Amino acid sequence: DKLKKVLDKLRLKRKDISEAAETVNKVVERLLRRMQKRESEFKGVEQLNTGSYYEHVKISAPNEFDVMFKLEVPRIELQEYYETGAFYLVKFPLSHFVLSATKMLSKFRKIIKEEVKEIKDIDVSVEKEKPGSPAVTLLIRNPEEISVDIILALESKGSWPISTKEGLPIQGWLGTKVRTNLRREPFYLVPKNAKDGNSFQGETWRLSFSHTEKYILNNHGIEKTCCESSGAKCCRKECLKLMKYLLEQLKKEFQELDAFCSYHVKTAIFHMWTQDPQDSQWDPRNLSSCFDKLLAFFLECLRTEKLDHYFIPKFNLFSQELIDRKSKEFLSKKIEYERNNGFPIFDK
Amino acid sequence: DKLKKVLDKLRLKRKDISEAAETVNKVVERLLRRMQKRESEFKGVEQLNTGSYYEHVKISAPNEFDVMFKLEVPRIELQEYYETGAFYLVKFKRINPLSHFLEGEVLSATKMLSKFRKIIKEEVKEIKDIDVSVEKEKPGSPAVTLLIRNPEEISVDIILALESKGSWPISTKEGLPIQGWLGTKVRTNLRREPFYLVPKNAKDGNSFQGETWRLSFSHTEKYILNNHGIEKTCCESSGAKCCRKECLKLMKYLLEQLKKEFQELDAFCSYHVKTAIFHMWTQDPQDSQWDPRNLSSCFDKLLAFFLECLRTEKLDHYFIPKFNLFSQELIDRKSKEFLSKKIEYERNNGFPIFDK
DNA sequence: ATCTGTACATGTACAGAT
DNA sequence: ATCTGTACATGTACAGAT
DNA sequence: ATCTGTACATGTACAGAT
DNA sequence: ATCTGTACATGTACAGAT
Ligand SMILES: Nc1ncnc2c1ncn2[C@H]1C[C@H](O)[C@@H](COP(=O)(O)OP(=O)(O)OP(=O)(O)O)O1
Ligand SMILES: Nc1ncnc2c1ncn2[C@H]1C[C@H](O)[C@@H](COP(=O)(O)OP(=O)(O)OP(=O)(O)O)O1
Ligand SMILES: [Mg+2]
Ligand SMILES: [Mg+2]
Ligand SMILES: [Zn+2]
Ligand SMILES: [Zn+2]
Repeated sequence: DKLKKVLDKLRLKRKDISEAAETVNKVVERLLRRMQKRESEFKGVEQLNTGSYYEHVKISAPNEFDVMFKLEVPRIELQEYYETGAFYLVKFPLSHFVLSATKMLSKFRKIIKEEVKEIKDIDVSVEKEKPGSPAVTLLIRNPEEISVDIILALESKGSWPISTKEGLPIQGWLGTKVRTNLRREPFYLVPKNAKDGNSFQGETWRLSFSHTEKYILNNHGIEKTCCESSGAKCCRKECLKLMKYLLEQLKKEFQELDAFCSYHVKTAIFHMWTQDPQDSQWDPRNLSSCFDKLLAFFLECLRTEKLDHYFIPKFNLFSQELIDRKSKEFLSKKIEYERNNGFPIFDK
Repeated sequence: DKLKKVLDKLRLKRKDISEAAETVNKVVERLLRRMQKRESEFKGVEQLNTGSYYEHVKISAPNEFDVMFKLEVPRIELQEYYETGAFYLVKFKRINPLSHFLEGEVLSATKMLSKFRKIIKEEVKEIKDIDVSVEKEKPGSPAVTLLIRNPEEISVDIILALESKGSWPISTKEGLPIQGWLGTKVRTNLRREPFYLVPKNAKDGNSFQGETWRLSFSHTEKYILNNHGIEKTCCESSGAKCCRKECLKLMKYLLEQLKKEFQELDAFCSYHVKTAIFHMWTQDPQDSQWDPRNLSSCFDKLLAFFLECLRTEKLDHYFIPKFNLFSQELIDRKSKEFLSKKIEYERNNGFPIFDK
């Protein structure tokens, strides 16, 4: 009854979805046109929508949209940066860019920013660039505030990089056929736009599997009929929404939680879904246990400082390198706290 | 245990699989290549392997292969033949290498199949590598059948097909009722795939005899047989084994053995058993109603279901609901009651026909 | 010199074999 | 329980053509 | 090569029935 | 309270035409 009532609150309204979509769609379609019918280095860029709005796990409002502009590049040689798993250098139109991530992002951003100056019917500007974000972010204003991330991506049609050989461990959940077919899809690369000063900073790209993640979110049962009109509904997505909301609310309240992001929750629940594959373990009537064993799984990840990338097993999103220890026990007490008092933060 | 051992007899041997595939593939590759040559009307034809050997339900010996030579035919218009659901006239809206088979707008099936057949015959003459002849044409069959004598005997049905990429013909709207078993996304995807038309090729002196085509969904049946569980891991190396294909194999064998002894059964064919089990799989969607430890019971309910279809004279095509393969129009009641008796007799007496 | 239908190259599920 | 031939889907190369 | 048209998935919203 | 059935809305895949 409690968690159900929070999910009613988190539910997007049909009207809000329509108003945001037609304005987001107007901007994106025009932006896509410039990079094409104009003689840019990005002629051939194709649009692939990603993230929580398109996975139907957006909460609260339709105010954040993520779009990948992906560009096929033939026979690129990858070269893994210092064994990290997820970061690579790229080698062999694009001549003006070893292919520089920053050099290519800047021209892309230049093109976007120019075309936004020519938009006269929508209140839209280009947010100032952020370190560590490969996106060019639009800030739109219907009366309400909407944010669009335009992510630049390379598309390689080759065998996936060796670092993912043990990745995507869906074999007992979605199976070997699904896994083999998914690994036949392209894979993508996006700028590592960190501004730390470390060595190969400006030429490093990151592996992206947002297209695989979207398929999983929408094909998430061991039974083919899970959540379909002739199957049984499960509560896998509601748990992800609840865990996203609890992290959102904690991040509003505490600046110490700044190094956490919803992707950490997304990754943790891919692992849960793999360890509890049966749809009956995500039955709607057990929403509380499910949310709770998700909380405990997430605290075990904090306590051991271990949360491996679902596709890149050796890449630990929870290493000392990315999140100082103390940041983690801060989140652990805060989370054990909400847990052991019936989630007060959910009433605000 | 009794049925486990039948399956052991029925299992194909890798050695045989090997010697038979090496030959069969040689011939088919050579026939396909000749269809791309010169000013061939069939240039562009593409190969699709179908049937029980590629579904992995071929029993006893790998001695019968089925292959589809399908030709994409755009800008195509269908006239259902007399409300039968399965049979169609094919018309074109433009005036094409197929023109030599047109009869003002209407695409002649027997003319096309005849030209196809003459080419296979001519290319088989040039094969001096293996003992292989073209079997005398069989009425009702769209196939061109090769008999290969690699010591052992081997049949290959080369089926000629039109490939259309449009949405499926409305007589299938209510077909393929897999929503509760493989689900709606699977169904939507399957129905985006092409559909196929093969020559009906009967010689019954009925109107439009030589211009009637028949819907075929062999490619969809291939997908279903190799993706047959409600659970995605069914029969996979990290999932649980089921006995769905093992029931099919036992049913096919019972029919095969009886058909081998009793001429009364000429009207029957493995497609009848294959259809019945598609319905049984829809009736019982859960993989747990096909546990391997339940083989004798699973096989038994499939037999009961088949007897009911026989007795009530109703076995609806899985894809075309209004097309009844057990109508009086296609099989005498005496044919059906005869098979009913033999099935009931096998069932209530230890399946003595398995030991033959 | 560049283009492209044909076919080799690669990876793996399925299932027989040891 | 692992090793292994066939089938099949998709990436890529290049002799022969433009 | 680009774009429209079609089909049905995923949602939200709400009355009527359990 | 929840389940079921209809209406309403967007997202996405791809056939066919221009
Ligand atoms: N593949 C990734 N690797 C690292 N960080 C990521 C990745 N994907 C997303 N993030 C981070 C970026 C942002 O800080 C945060 C949310 O970004 P976003 O792309 O909008 O995700 P999302 O759409 O799945 O969830 P949300 O509901 O928060 O919008 O997650
Ligand atoms: N769609 C169909 N409609 C009518 N009869 C069919 C159909 N498909 C096959 N048949 C008939 C043709 C043969 O007489 C019999 C088996 O044909 P075939 O294509 O070899 O089937 P199969 O490969 O699935 O089974 P088998 O193991 O007996 O070869 O069924
Ligand atoms: Mg989002
Ligand atoms: Mg066969
Ligand atoms: Zn579900
Ligand atoms: Zn199975």
